[PDB]
Amino acid sequence: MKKLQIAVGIIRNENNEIFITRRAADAHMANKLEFPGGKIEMGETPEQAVVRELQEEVGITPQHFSLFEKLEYEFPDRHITLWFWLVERWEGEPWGKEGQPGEWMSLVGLNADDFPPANEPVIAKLKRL
Ligand SMILES: Nc1nc2c([nH]c(=O)n2[C@H]2C[C@H](O)[C@@H](COP(=O)(O)O)O2)c(=O)[nH]1
Ligand SMILES: [Mg+2]
Repeated sequence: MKKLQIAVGIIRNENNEIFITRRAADAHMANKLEFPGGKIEMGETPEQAVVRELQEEVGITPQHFSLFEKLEYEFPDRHITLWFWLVERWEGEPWGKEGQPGEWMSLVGLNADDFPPANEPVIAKLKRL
């Protein structure tokens, strides 16, 4: 009964663009362009898990809050929970502790190709805008 939760939040920049983590630099599998919000599982709740890890995945002080969407699926003998949170602003630069340097990119034109294909069902909704 192995289960693991993950909570993410696309940080909204000052130009209707959101900063995401593009596999940091490379480390193989560059098509895993993901966003901050990893490790909320630990022992928190869908509410404090992200809110708490947010500081750890943002570090800065951004007007960030609200959930855009949430995906709950369990792999063949695995339980992976992924919550997509919505962000409206962020002061300075996002650091927290995601571990994958990113840049301010327009979310309105996010690509399911650069990001992980295993998380398309979620993007399939926003991707179509
Ligand atoms: N957004 C997103 N999260 C994912 C994908 N695949 C995947 O294992 N995760 C999550 C679930 C796990 O709890 C966790 C494993 O790596 P971390 O320890 O770096 O968070 O990340 C994915 O394709 N998209
Ligand atoms: Mg974390």
